[PDB]
Amino acid sequence: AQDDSTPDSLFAGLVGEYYGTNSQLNNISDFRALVDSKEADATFEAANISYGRGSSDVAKGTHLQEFLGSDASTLSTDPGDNTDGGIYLQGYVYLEAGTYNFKVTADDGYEITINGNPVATVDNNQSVYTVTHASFTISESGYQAIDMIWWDQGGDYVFQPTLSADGGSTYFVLDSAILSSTGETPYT
Ligand SMILES: OC[C@H]1O[C@H](O)[C@H](O)[C@@H](O)[C@@H]1O
Ligand SMILES: [Ca+2]
Ligand SMILES: [Ca+2]
Ligand SMILES: [Ca+2]
Ligand SMILES: [Ca+2]
Ligand SMILES: [Ca+2]
Ligand SMILES: [Ca+2]
Ligand SMILES: [Ca+2]
Ligand SMILES: [Ca+2]
Repeated sequence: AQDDSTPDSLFAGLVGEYYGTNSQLNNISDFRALVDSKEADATFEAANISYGRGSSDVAKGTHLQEFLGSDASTLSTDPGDNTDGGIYLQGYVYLEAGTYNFKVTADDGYEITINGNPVATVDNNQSVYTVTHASFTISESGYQAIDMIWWDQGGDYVFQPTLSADGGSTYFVLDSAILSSTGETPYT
């Protein structure tokens, strides 16, 4: 819902913020502290949340643009170089009541929360790895609150958090089919 005096862009995606740093990101706490510490280095619309893979540091050169791919055209600016960096995504996802689980491929770590509760967590650095996470329930059909953080401490980078509604038999990428920046229905 609206919570201030600023109209918010309605689009079929999550609100994305990118933050870079020249300090080391070791874990979720480090990245959240970076987000806390300053304004985003860039904003974007996260409409197709399947990013990377690439090499030679996400925070260098045009690597962020390459990583974000189809979403990069919504960047507010081209950040300068940093050694480390990551993204913070927030908004809504349409889910019917039922049981779900994430399966996430990433380098480095990440955390996804739904309706305030963590549902997929890797609290450390790692080369590319895919985790099938534990199932969670959605009690009421509709737009659920969702946020994500992901970061790269350096080197390679990838982030693809897929979701299953059928007990792990099939998984889908979160994209414009079901994402909403504000919780209103997007017609874009
Ligand atoms: O230790 C974690 C690191 O392992 C390797 O260096 C990977 O290339 C790098 O992307 C990852 O961040
Ligand atoms: Ca607002
Ligand atoms: Ca901030
Ligand atoms: Ca750049
Ligand atoms: Ca891509
Ligand atoms: Ca685009
Ligand atoms: Ca680093
Ligand atoms: Ca990395
Ligand atoms: Ca399958």
